[PDB]
Amino acid sequence: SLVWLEAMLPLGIIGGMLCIMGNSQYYIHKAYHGRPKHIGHDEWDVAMERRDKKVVE
Amino acid sequence: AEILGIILPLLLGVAFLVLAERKVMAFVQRRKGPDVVGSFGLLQPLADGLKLILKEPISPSSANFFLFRMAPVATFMLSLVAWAVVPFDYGMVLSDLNIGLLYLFAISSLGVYGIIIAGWSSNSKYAFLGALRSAAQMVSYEVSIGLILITVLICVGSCNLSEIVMAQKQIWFGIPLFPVLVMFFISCLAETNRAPFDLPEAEAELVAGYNVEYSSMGFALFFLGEYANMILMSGLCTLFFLGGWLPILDLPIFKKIPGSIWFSIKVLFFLFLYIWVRAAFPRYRYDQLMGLGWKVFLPLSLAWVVSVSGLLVTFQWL
Amino acid sequence: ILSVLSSLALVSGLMVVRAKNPVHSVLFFILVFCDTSGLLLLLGLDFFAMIFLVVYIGAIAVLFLFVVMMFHIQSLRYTVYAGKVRSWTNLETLGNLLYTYYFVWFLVPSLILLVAMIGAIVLTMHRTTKVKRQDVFRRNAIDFRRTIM
Amino acid sequence: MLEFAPIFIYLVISLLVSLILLGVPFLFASNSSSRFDIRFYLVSILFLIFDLEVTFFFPWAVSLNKIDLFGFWSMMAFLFILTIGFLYEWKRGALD
Amino acid sequence: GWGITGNKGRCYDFWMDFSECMSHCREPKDCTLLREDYLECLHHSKEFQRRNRIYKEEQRKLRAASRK
Amino acid sequence: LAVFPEIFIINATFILLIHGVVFSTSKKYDYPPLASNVGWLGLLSVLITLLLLAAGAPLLTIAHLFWNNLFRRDNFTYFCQIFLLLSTAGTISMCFDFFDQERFDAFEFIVLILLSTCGMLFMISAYDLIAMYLAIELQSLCFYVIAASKRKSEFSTEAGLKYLILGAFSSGILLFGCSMIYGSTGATHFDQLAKILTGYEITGARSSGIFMGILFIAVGFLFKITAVPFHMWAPDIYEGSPTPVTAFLSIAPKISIFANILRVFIYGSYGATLQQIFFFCSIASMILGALAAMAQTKVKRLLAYSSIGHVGYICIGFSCGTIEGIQSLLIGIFIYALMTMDAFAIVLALRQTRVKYIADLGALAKTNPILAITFSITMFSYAGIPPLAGFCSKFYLFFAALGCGAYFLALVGVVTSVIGCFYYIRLVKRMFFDTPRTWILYEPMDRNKSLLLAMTSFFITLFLLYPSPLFSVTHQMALSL
Amino acid sequence: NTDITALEKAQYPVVDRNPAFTKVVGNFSTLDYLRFSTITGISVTVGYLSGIKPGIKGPSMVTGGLIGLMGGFMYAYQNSAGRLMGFFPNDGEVASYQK
Amino acid sequence: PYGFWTFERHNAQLRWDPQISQV
Amino acid sequence: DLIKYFTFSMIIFILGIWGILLNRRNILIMLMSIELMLLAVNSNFLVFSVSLDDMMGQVFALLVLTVAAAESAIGLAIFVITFRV
Amino acid sequence: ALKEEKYAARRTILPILQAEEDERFVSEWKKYLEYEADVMKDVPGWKVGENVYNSGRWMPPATGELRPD
Amino acid sequence: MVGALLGLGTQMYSNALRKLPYMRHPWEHVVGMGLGAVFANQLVKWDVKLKEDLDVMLAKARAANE
Amino acid sequence: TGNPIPTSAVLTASAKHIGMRCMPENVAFLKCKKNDPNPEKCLDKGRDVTRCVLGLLKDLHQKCQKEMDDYVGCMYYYTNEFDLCRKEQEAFEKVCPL
Ligand SMILES: CCCCCCCCCCCCCCCCCC(=O)OC[C@H](COP(=O)([O-])OCC(O)COP(=O)([O-])OC[C@@H](COC(=O)CCCCCCCCCCCCCCCCC)OC(=O)CCCCCCCCCCCCCCCCC)OC(=O)CCCCCCCCCCCCCCCCC
Repeated sequence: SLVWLEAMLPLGIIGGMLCIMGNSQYYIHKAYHGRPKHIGHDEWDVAMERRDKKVVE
Repeated sequence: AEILGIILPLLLGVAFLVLAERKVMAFVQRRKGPDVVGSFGLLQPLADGLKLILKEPISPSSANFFLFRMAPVATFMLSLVAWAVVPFDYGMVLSDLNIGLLYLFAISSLGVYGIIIAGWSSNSKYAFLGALRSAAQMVSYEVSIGLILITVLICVGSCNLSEIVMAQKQIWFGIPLFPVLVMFFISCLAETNRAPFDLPEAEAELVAGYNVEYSSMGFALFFLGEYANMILMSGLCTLFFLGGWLPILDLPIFKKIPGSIWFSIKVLFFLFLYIWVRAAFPRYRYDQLMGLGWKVFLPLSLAWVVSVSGLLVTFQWL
Repeated sequence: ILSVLSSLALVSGLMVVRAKNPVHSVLFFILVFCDTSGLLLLLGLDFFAMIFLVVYIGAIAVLFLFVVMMFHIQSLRYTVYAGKVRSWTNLETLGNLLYTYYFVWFLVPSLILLVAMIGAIVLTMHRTTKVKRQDVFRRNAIDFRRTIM
Repeated sequence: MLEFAPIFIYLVISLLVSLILLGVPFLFASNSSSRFDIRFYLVSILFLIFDLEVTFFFPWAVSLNKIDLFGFWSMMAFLFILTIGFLYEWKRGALD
Repeated sequence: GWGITGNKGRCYDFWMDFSECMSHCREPKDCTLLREDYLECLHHSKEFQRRNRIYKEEQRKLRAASRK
Repeated sequence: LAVFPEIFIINATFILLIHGVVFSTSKKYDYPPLASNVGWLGLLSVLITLLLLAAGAPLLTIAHLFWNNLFRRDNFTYFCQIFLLLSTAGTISMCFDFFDQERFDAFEFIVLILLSTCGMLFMISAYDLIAMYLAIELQSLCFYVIAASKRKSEFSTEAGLKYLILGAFSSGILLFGCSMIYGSTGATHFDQLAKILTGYEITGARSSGIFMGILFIAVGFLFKITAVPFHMWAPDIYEGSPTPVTAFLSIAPKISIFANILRVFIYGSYGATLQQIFFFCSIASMILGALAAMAQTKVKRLLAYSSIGHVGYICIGFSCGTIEGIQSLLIGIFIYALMTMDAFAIVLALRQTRVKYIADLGALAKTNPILAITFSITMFSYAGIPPLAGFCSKFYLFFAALGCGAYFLALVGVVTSVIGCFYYIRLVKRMFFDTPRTWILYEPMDRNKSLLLAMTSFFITLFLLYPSPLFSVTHQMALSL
Repeated sequence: NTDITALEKAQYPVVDRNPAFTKVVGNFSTLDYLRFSTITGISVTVGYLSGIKPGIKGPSMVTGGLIGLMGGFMYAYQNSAGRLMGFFPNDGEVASYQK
Repeated sequence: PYGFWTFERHNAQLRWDPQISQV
Repeated sequence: DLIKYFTFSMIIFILGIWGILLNRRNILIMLMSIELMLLAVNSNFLVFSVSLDDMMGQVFALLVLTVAAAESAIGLAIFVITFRV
Repeated sequence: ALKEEKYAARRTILPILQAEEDERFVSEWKKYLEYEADVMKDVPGWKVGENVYNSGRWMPPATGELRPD
Repeated sequence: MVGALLGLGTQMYSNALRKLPYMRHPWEHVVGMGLGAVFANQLVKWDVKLKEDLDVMLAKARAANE
Repeated sequence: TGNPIPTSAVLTASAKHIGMRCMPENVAFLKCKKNDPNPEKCLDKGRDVTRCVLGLLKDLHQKCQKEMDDYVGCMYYYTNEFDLCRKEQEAFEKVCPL
């Protein structure tokens, strides 16, 4: 029986909202910056980003 | 900014969670839930909303507007700002804090303020003592959630939530520490009120237990807050213990493995578990409840920090 | 501009010592702690910011709010790329010390938290348990049955 | 710290969102349609103590490969003192 | 003698130099050069006073050239 | 090893705390009052420690793991710690009456005294600003608790509350001193802070951070030992709180904080620059002791001001950094502690009275005349009457002040001690030769106070006949610093 | 790191610097076993006599015995260690010269 | 009382070190 | 800039001691100022640990956190007991 | 093992980054010295140009508290 | 030694302070004080030995005449 | 990316090769720095390490220049995060330099 699907549908359109919570703030940040977000972004990476934007002149 | 892309979909998530709870908890009771308003009650949340918005106040009372007209705003802003650090997929956290977990702990410690203030501004002795009892409960199952997170933290390297969900590539912490998931769920049930643990939320004592000046906006914002706090505290039982956005890793040909879809599936499982466990179990009375957070989920949480610390120190698994 | 906004903490600290309405006192107390945590964030001490939040404005000023509500009163830098290859989060570089090298200054705050538990118990049990809920302690063989008042 | 600016603006944008959620009902719908419970101080002080001890758990949790078997035992001594305090509170009966 | 991110602190080296001196020198002076070195690391008082004198003389010259 | 005095008194406190809590909350034993049973085992956990501590005299310095990190034990810490446990032994012993007669089922007062004694054992051996502060606050927190213990009479509650305020504010001052010193030096360990503060000469060399730091540390301490310009509540603290907790926070924190001062102010920072505030504090403390003692009535508050004045008479031994001065200060702590344990043992023998002044103290020459003899002996000892021990304390202190060239300090000391001698001679006369004044009768004291009063009365009178052991002990402690 | 190097150390001839537990306790002289035995007795007695008043004679005796075991054992350990190490009289060097 | 270096030189190599772990 | 982050903490501490001196009448403000000055020395330790680049400051700041918190616990519990029933 | 791989890569590229930073900082230091000797004019100012060591050791010049945070 | 006489006094003085008469077997436990006096004199000797050691250490210190 | 500009991506991408080769220059630079941290005193060893490493890059960008371009495309896309594309890491290493 597929009767539970009617009750699954609100959980779907609440799951289709966390997918949007996750991908919106990803493809919005993937737009402002040409690259995805870096999670383990320690100070080594901010220093290398500084010197990198200073290397491309 | 892109905070809209995490608050608006979360607002829709809460609005549709009121319907998901009514509908699932109804299906449990052998009855279709909201089913006439929308095609399948899908518009029922919008109907509840647009009704609460169009309801004339009982008394205007816009004078007292700085005391308790911003306290529901505070509760809701906290329930919504604890969503920043929650990562939905690799590099989809809004702000990867290297101390993310402790920040969630602090957000809870401020939700305590939210409850206490929004209960004190209600000049009702019964309602204020109810809000104080609810705050003491939410804060007594916070030492147990604290120690449960110390367990899942010992297993992981750092508090970075993206790391805690990246530290489960080998196995979800739900499989070895299943007894802990049961304690985090039974605490997240009790930290939030929506649970077998909701005597302050006994159907009547809840409405007369948060404020005196409703105006509808207060009623909706508390319930929108409780349902976001619930989506959050279910989005934690799925980062820490279940694999945050990790598949089972069988790498199917049918499945292209989207991340946020897996995080969504798991948080749906835990939301459905919230509902199912609200339907099938009696309330705990707040006098056995507080005697379950201290005498049951604190000893069984302390033991777990010593067990998952020991078994990981002896054999160098750290 | 948020650097100099410690003036908010500065004025809110002047409020708590110059306020007769206790609700304003505790509110500006919480404000002082929030701005002090903002400061501790600007310094990069992330762990201490969250610890200020938790153990101050989720516990201590919670206590104080309780005491108000009830019991009313009436260019040229040279970044050295060594030591950045492995950035130690503040928790890791507090745990590398507090639990192994200076561990007795950590077992003594253990005793201070234990003394705080014993103190909150012996003080605010308020004769509500075995402290006096033992019994009224009235015995029969030691009574004279009021025949002679 | 660098990643704290998104939540720094999050607080303010969520303030805006909640203010709009507040003003929406206000605009529509025009003219026509116990002396003291000290156990709440005991529970509160006890949460204070246990959250202090969780604060002490956090660095020991995240740095446990560094402190090989000595930081672990020092934390277990701290935790045995926690447990003695908690057993004195359980027996005395503050958990009720 | 630790550091906020490990890595020998900033001047645990200067303190080791000032301690090895105070170890095998019989007087508090003749080991005071190292002490001033170490306090210079700590508070940067010498460096900051020199930078401020530089900027102060520059500013005085600039104001004397501007207002005259 | 090297923490076996601490490892034990921490395990023993837990064994007592669990043993006490399980029984007091027991239906089978009819919820018995576990005081005087967790006691007795309490004061034995002290004596077994005092036996664990005195025996392992070379073993206390058995590791380096503790040295440059946590705490450094040496001969000074060893001898001063054998004294704290001995002075904690007297203080628990005198309370045994206060547990049975006075209705106290609260045993954890004992386990809190034991935890405070561990905090003080870690104060004496504290050798780092962080350890000094942590142990200071452990003992101060146990004492705030056990001074706010009596919840029936509101007089003890507000006294304990102002004690908590005064102690927390004193600790805040002390901690700001620790902050300024650390922030201006980058080193908290006394072994490290010593190397920096050689040739600091604040009044000659511009160092404002370290100066304000040492000043705030000295102010916090002089708050803790309740010296004159910062006592500020100490009379009400000793008067309002119960008598045995007064006997505790009045003699043991003095010993411990004074040993801690000898550590930080004679090794961590050695200069004539800081001891000026202690010189001023000594002057005004002897002044205030003499005058306020002349002014007071309540025997508890009279002992409060007498203890403030005697703490003053101590600091003149610190007002000069010569070995003779430090040894005079140590002699002064032992003869002030044993005499204060005696005075408080006497005040505890008179449980029958309520808060009552020297007039109600009268008639003791008639009722229990041997107790009146002992009380006159103790009060004379405070005054410094030659044939007693307090005279030896004050006299060696004044001789150290003279040998240190502080002739004016010796002068103010002698005039204040002569004022005190007159006042206490007049008190003894008024108690003995006249003033019957209402004849309040007392239940007899128990053996525990009896032996402590008797042995201490013997120590005070038969001291000059053998001062070699104590003088050797204190001179060795001064050399060790 | 740690090291058992001591201040005022080796005043008597060391037998085994830094003795391992299960050896320093297997070195208990018939005096140590007589110190660990008298302390446990004086602690059981003060633990029984103390508890006759509140009716807890048995369990207070047991907890006094626990305190005595801990204390007297740590004292016997202090003695046998300062003996094995160079801190105490240490006449038990025959145990090394013979074995 | 110069009891610091005897521990510093003793444990400097393990952690809290600028450049030794690098090469 | 260290002076800006220290003298501000220094005068927060001065505010605490000032409120101590004035409010000898009201005790809840007394405890407020106690925790104030135990922050202005705590934030002081953190600032001086970032400046000196030394970790002893933060260790001591954490221990002062979990000691001033127990102090506030016992303080407020004593204050609640002081307002007897 | 992944973190050790990442740290090995970082330590391996560390000398090149540090050489680039050495060249850049020494150029900025040369220009700062040629600015000092120019703002001081060398007769009234610091009769020794750099003289920053203050003992036998070099340190990066000076800054605020924590920029990388 | 004199410790025996002192103990009988400490015990008798104790009896005089509790109001009890001067009688019992604790006057035979004052022999323990005789042991105590012998130990105290023994500790005086040991103590002056250690103090002479610390004093020759000090004489070695303090510039050693330079 | 482009000419062998020692960007962040192209450096953390070739760090395996910069480890196998140019190890003497790196260890010499590190030996200097651990000897004395003044930047001038081994400006020459800095030129030496930078010389051999720019040479190593110009080498890697000759043979397998398309492979050494997809991998740096990775390392710029995912900021120097290795696990995010092991496919490009292998294809680049397998074709020419192991
Ligand atoms: C020139 C002739 C020379 C002849 C040779 C002399 C040879 C030696 C002579 C005797 C030496 C000492 C004997 C043992 C100590 C006696 C203690 C005492 O006086 O107890 C008073 C005590 C007063 O209270 P109570 O009547 O027991 O009732 C309890 C109250 O209800 C209490 O109030 P509550 O109801 O609230 O209960 C609380 C409880 C609370 O109780 C406690 O917390 C008690 C804790 C006290 C501290 C530890 C005491 C036990 C261990 C002592 C130390 C042993 C190591 C060596 C000595 C170390 C330094 C003292 O209070 C108690 O009273 C508990 C029991 C009190 C007695 C505790 C001590 C006795 C048991 C252990 C015996 C140790 C013997 C030491 C030997 C000394 C010499 C080496 O009464 C008795 O015990 C009477 C019966 C016992 C004595 C029998 C007769 C004497 C036997 C030997 C005579 C041999 C000499 C003959 C001479 C002839 C010419 C004159």
